Amino acid sequence: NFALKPRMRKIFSRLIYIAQSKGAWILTGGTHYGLMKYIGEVVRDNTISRNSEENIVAIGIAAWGMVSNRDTLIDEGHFSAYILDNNHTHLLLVDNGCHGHPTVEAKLRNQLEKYISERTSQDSNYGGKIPIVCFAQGGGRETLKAINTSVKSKIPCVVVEGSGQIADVIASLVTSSMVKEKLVRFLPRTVSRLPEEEIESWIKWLKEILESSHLLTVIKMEEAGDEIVSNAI
Amino acid sequence: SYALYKAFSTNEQDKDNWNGQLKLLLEWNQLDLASDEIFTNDRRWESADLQEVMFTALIKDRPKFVRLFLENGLNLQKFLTNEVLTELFSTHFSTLVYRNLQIAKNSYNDALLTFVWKLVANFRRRHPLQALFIWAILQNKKELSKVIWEQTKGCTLAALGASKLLKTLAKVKNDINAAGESEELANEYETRAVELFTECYSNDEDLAEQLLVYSCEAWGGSNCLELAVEATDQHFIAQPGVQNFLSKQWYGEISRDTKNWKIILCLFIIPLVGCGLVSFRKKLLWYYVAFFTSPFVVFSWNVVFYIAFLLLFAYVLLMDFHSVPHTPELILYALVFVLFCDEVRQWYMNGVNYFTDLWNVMDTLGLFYFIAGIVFRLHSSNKSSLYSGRVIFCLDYIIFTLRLIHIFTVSRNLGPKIIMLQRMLIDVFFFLFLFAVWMVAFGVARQGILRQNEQRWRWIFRSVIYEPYLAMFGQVPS
Amino acid sequence: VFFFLFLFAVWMVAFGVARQGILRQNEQRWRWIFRSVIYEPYLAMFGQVPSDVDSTTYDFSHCTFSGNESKPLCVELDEHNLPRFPEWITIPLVCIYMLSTNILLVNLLVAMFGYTVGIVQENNDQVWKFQRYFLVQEYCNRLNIPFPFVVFA
Amino acid sequence: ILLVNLLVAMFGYTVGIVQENNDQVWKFQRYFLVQEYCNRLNIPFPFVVFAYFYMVVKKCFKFRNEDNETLAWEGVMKENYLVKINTK
Amino acid sequence: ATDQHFIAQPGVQNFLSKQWYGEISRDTKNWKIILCLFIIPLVGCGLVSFR
Ligand SMILES: [Ca+2]
Repeated sequence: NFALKPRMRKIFSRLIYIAQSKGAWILTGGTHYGLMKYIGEVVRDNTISRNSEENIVAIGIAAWGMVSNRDTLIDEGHFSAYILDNNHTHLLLVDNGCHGHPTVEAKLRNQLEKYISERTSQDSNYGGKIPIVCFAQGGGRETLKAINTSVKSKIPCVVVEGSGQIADVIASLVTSSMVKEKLVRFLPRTVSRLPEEEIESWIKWLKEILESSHLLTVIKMEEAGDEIVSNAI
Repeated sequence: SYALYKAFSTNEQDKDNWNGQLKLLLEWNQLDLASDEIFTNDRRWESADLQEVMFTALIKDRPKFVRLFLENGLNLQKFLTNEVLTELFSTHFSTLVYRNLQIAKNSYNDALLTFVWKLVANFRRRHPLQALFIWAILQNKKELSKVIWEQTKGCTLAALGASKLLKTLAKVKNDINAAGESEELANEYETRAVELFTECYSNDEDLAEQLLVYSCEAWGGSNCLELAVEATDQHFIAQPGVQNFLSKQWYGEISRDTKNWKIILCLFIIPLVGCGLVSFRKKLLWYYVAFFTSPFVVFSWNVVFYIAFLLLFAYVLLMDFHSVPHTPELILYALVFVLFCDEVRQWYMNGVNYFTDLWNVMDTLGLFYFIAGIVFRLHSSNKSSLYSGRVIFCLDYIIFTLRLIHIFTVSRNLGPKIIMLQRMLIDVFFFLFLFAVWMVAFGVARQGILRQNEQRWRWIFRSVIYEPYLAMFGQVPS
Repeated sequence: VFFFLFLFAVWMVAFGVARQGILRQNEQRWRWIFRSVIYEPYLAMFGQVPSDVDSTTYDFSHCTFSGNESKPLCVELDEHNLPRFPEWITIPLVCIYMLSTNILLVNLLVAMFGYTVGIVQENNDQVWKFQRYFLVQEYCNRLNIPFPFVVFA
Repeated sequence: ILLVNLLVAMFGYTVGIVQENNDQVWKFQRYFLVQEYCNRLNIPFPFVVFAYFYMVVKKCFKFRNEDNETLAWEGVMKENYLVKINTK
Repeated sequence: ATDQHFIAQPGVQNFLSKQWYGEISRDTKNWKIILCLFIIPLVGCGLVSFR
């Protein structure tokens, strides 16, 4: 389930307009659910509006264990009914053993992110090096794991919002005590089921988050007009 | 509402009953509370059991609630069945709206209103959202109609059709309040269609002209460019996009950025089609045929034919009109036969509304006086018949000459003034009424004071009506 | 002015050809076609009221019976040597023409002149003092004497 | 004098009103003549009867993808215009 | 008082028009009314509404 309030709608439409104006790839989960669905919708809209001038690139990265119908060819297949999104123009699905295993895609994804972060392409104003920005707006374990795997590597350029579940607990606090009493005041309804033996590990995750706070920036609530996405990135 | 929701939330068993919470926050108008405390955490939804609360929000006029629901997901065609439409048109459709609809069908029939009368007779006993938009728009809901209109695909067609329906329902003279609000909403949707098509033209002109010509799988069985005409939405056609489309369809192959004197000069000298003076942008034999197929120059050829026809009719009628028909009378009869074939072809392609325009009426009337002139003219050796035929031809030449005013309405310079000329009939009628009153009141008094018991009817009307009529041009009755 | 002349020419031709065809029979002289079709309905704009339509005030001292001298032809006669044209078709024809040109069409030109004067007056001073530049420059471009001696200069 | 010069005044007032509606009504009437001239596939007028015989010749013998493509194009500027309404 | 703006408003005008026509509904065309005046036994036909 995913709620998409109109501020996030304006933010992500402006984001995909920026990604068309700069000629950027967007890496995403690539499923047919909620946010990835809407990103694919805006990709399809910017494709159908202009029809040319750098058709943008959206790579989805899925787990292969969640996909309902899977057809092995060498010969194109038809995909009807997790579910894959229709509008991402490239899909990469990681291989593993059995089916019911989330978070498998994150390792190859973050290793690819580090490889482009060390890949040098001279025709840019970053001194080469192909600059990379990571976003997060929602909630869950996977957002924190992705942000910390990115910030443990050098140059993640993490940008967060002040809207969401984990976006609030990252935005508001800028040791263990404040992490606890902000995490319980913004998210009780997920921590009601979770034992403290991994919440201490979450405090370790956020302790690695707040190490290099220059690599983390936030879109605030007064900063809610136009061009706020360019001003963040 | 907030007190009842705080008591309904803290029973600690019905917290899992979020449906009862949503229904409670729907019966009251708590939008922000339901948005902040039901949909925010994204822990619970199904996107399929939201249909009962959807139907309740639709029938009880909750536009912000259906907007918040569609923001989180529901497909309207999945939601709508025929039974929902029968519940909407059978129960939730008002009887005063039905009475105004039937009075409007009795007084003001039209093809779209015949279509909506047929479909309301259908659903009181394949385009779901358009019919739901129609149900929203005949009720003067004014805020749910925007919410469904933002979800439609054929948006401009829907806006123009709704504007047509509301402008036709605004002419019903009882229940003037509902007619007033339907007039307001009609102005709103014609403004909306104009302000959307100006953007659709001001980004990509070719796809805008693709938009203008599609029927959308028999929306109302018509076209987007036709719905503005049938409603007489003349502000939608006065905008430069539709005018640019019509001008580029009018010139045809010739580019608009050449001067028109070059075009008529190339019409006069036929082998000058192969020269660099006109641009055929929008081989040489194709240039020849594309010149002689354009609408501009076939009109400009037909008007030269018509002027030559008038000169031939004048020569026949004034200088060569004998007992037997000579050669130019036979050539004249052939030209009138060609005009007769063209007018009967226009009647066959047009139908019964051909008699709507008065110009087509007087064209048919002129052709009838021409054939009456022929059948009076062929009975030779009777000088009364042979003179009466020529009198009928003169009174017919008057009609065929006065057609030329309607012919030259297409010009950029004479055109708008000729169109302006028909707005003057009420001042002319007021002048003629007052002048006829003063005419009779003077003529009868002067005839009664001067003379005594005129018994001839002709010298009553020559002295009562005709001489005070001439006293308007400065005659001063002697 | 061009709109007025267009409408007045249409009404002029449509009345003149009809009156010439109803009254007379086969004029062969080109000058007395245009004196009777074009010229007399033109004079009917200044309030003349074309005379040859009344059938009581029509004398035969202004006819010719055949094109031999100056004057117009007669209206074509009866077997009783009477005029054939109906008064009930030519009197209201002259009335409708005389109304439609001498009153409606002139007083419409007055209204269009009044509206055009109403528009162009705020542009009038701008266009006049724009035209002032050209005469100032064409008079200051010359280094001459007064005009009757300019040839010497 | 009185009754004619009153007609001049009423003509002048009516010309004063209808001039801003005049161009709208004229270029609305332009559609009908363009459509009635483009409805015919004919030759020049004095030979039209022969082309009419051609139609008599006829009477002697006798869901879509780009649609949804241009509608999906239209929806983008629809959303853009909704933003342009709610922005001002 | 000659308060002619109080009578120019559509409520009093609607009242006066409904008092003027009387039994005939206002949403019929008046040529039907004068044509029914000319032909007297045409009062019994469905062309005018006596609502
Ligand atoms: Ca016609």
